[PDB]
Amino acid sequence: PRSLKKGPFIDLHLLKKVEKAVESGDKKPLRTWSRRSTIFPNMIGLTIAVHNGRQHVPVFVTDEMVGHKLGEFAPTRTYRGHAA
Amino acid sequence: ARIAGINIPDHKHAVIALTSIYGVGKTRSKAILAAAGIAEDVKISELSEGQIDTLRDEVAKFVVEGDLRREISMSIKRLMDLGCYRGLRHRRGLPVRGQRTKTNARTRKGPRKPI
Amino acid sequence: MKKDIHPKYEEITASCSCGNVMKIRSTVGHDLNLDVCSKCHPFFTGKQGRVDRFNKRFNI
Amino acid sequence: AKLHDYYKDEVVKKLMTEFNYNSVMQVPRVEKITLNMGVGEAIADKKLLDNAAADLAAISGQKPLITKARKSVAGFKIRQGYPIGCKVTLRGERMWEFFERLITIAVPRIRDFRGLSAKSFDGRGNYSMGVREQIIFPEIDYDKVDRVRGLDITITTTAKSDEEGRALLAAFDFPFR
RNA sequence: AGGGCUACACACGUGCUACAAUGGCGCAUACAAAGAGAAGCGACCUCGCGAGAGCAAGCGGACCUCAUAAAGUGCGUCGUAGUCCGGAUUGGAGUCUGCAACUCGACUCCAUGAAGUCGGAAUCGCUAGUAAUCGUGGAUCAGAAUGCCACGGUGAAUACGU
RNA sequence: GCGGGGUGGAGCAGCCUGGUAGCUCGUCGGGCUCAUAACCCGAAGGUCGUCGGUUCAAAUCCGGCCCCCGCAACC
RNA sequence: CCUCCUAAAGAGUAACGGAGGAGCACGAAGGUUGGCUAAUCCUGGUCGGACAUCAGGAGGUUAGUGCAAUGGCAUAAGCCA
Ligand SMILES: [Mg+2]
Ligand SMILES: [Mg+2]
Ligand SMILES: [Mg+2]
Ligand SMILES: [Mg+2]
Ligand SMILES: [Mg+2]
Ligand SMILES: [Mg+2]
Ligand SMILES: [Mg+2]
Ligand SMILES: [Mg+2]
Ligand SMILES: [Mg+2]
Ligand SMILES: [Mg+2]
Ligand SMILES: [Mg+2]
Ligand SMILES: [Mg+2]
Ligand SMILES: [Mg+2]
Ligand SMILES: [Mg+2]
Ligand SMILES: [Mg+2]
Ligand SMILES: [Mg+2]
Ligand SMILES: [Mg+2]
Ligand SMILES: [Zn+2]
Repeated sequence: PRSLKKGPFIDLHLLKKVEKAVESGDKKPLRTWSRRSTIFPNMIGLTIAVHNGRQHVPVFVTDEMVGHKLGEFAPTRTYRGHAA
Repeated sequence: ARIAGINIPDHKHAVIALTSIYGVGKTRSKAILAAAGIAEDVKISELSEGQIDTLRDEVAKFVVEGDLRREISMSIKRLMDLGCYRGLRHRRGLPVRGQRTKTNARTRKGPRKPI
Repeated sequence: MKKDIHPKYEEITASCSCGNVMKIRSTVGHDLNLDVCSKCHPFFTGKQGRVDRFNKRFNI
Repeated sequence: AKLHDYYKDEVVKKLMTEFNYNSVMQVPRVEKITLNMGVGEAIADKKLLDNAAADLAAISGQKPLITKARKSVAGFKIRQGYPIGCKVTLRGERMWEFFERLITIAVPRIRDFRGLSAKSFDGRGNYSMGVREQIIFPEIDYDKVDRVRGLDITITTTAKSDEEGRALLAAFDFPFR
């Protein structure tokens, strides 16, 4: 993982969008591309759309996901099992 | 003989015997026998009950078999329910740390299920 | 009770680590020594996450 | 006679004030403890029932009654008259002396004990439980554990409800969760 | 910009690690060859269990660093067990590279300890400093070797004959 | 009317005497050959035509029936 | 040869009428004395599940009877010694 000495990564556009969305309540989904953003304690309650290559996922942020990256909640590969 | 609610082999050394309280390997074994001052080479056949309960006190300073089992299952349940990539990867009984799944990855997948 | 079939039932000393020394009858024939007891157990006396560790490890 | 005198000296008085019963006769008693063992894998191993019963005597201090199949069953491959288990009925002094050890020595030695369930009163206050390993009792020589067998404990009582049975059983320090 | 070439019922080639005792683990201890380095090799010293961190010398190098060679040796134990074998997988806590380790990085520590107990049909390589085994370095390259390329140490077996 | 048999994809042993499913060819996986066939090594596939009854238990026994069938039908 | 129906409330009563069984078993499965009471489900229970054994409730013969059916059977003729 990212070494602690640097602090948790976050993308500027993501952070400023959640910021001015924080101060304005739970508005529309904040369609994001930065699947590499780490989740922050203030996003609890946010619904943010994340990219899987072609789509955006309606991912409601809970307390329990804090600390992890955003991209772990939008599967990029679609596999419904072999020989279906 | 009875350490952390379980039994340890009476015919083995101390280092080796303590490798059976699920949650302590060799390093923690040397650490117990340092914090308690028993030579690593002695077989617990040759202890006294007081040495044995001192062994119990020094192991009591960690998360062990019941603690470790259920706390681990709690972490994997957090993963299960998070729906994160590790969530899907444990729901799937697939590998979870990005190893190749075109080839063997069999420790997870088990034996072969030919088509 | 019938004779000739039941085990030998007599009283030995179940010694615990805590200083809990109780007399029971038992089919062991020899003394007991215990690691846990009704008054030295974790449960019998009361010995029995992401924002938190975040703030513990990540300062902004 | 330890926990029996504990009943006659503390528990009758506690439950005479909890429920304010008319007389002592209305206070629940612990009337028998039944220890059973299903040894159904003894279809081809008759030595198995007569070894797993050799442990129930050591646990109980008392020779058990080999129990037989009531009916024919092609499901689990048995026949009426085939003995597929063993039980002991404990009463009086030896019941109390078994019960006290069950409290003080036996349940402490269970792998990952988290508190006995309170969901095992059958509507009339009687408590059964499982013991998934015969080495929580020390009378077994752990060096001659020739198999890992369990047993059901059943504790019957004059308690009339689940509530009264969990109460009577709670003036006796049963570790409910 | 993100995602994919890193998927996954399966089948195949190519190698690695083992299944142990001619070996594993603790201790000390010996003899290489070759080769790289300036947006670099980076010692001493201090700090962290460790990967590494800090500050800070030398070197465009038969001078400085890379960089303690492992096998081996001796001492102790293990005493044939799914084991003081095996190290997959998995959880937690980590370091570092680069904007950036979710998909999808490389190493650390702790915990876990899976198959595996010498491999069906078949099939490959080698006639000597060879196979076999044991470590070393280089190119690529911010990081990312069980591959390739290159280097030594030990060191065999057997060849009637066609 | 009397009397048969039905069992993995195909063809048949297993039944009489209730337990303890087989052979041969086929299918799939891998070998061998330049490739195919032959040849070699593994493996998977039937709880027995529907079903009632009796039973400890049914492919086996009985029968309502179902398919395929054979001998009888005369003065 | 046995049981039931036809068979018309005593007995008996036919048809190539409607339905089933027997050609045994048991030295205990006979005698006697003492004792005992089923099916089924429900709740709780280590394994263990629709279904094993344990414990308790509901239920009251829906069980059981060495083998058909009918009549009987608790004072049991059923179950154990
Ligand atoms: Mg990878
Ligand atoms: Mg590719
Ligand atoms: Mg050079
Ligand atoms: Mg390099
Ligand atoms: Mg190992
Ligand atoms: Mg480790
Ligand atoms: Mg194995
Ligand atoms: Mg072995
Ligand atoms: Mg090498
Ligand atoms: Mg690199
Ligand atoms: Mg004519
Ligand atoms: Mg008449
Ligand atoms: Mg008349
Ligand atoms: Mg007449
Ligand atoms: Mg007839
Ligand atoms: Mg009588
Ligand atoms: Mg009689
Ligand atoms: Zn105690």
